[PDB]
Amino acid sequence: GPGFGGVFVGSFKIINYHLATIEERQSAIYVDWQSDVLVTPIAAHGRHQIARCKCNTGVYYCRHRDKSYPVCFEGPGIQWIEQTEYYPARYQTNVLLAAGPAEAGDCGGLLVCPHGVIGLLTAGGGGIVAFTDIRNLLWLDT
Ligand SMILES: [Zn+2]
Repeated sequence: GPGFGGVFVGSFKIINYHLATIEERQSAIYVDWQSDVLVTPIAAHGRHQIARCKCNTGVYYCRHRDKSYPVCFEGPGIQWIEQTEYYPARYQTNVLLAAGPAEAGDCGGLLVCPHGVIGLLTAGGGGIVAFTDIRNLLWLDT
């Protein structure tokens, strides 16, 4: 709904690795540190659907500005070394790159297209924003 609390698909929740809790991590069915993503069970009926597409455009929510921004982004791929307070200087996987506002508190924002959710806002700054492509996790739908 609001578009920042991660993706809720079926009885499962998809969120960023650095924003997840230990309890969620201890029950997680899927974990990727490189992609900065977990898929963990939750006792709820998720209303989200993962996008089974190859869209190069989408719309993502910026929390600190409270607005939806459209953007054309680069396909998934390995990304440059960048350091955060949560992670060391490392190359992330399944990264979607675009231009737009992004702040420290905006991590977890949803990028979507007409097919569903494509990724979660991973990091950004200086007018460049990155997302974790979750199109590979569509097996969750079942
Ligand atoms: Zn699409």
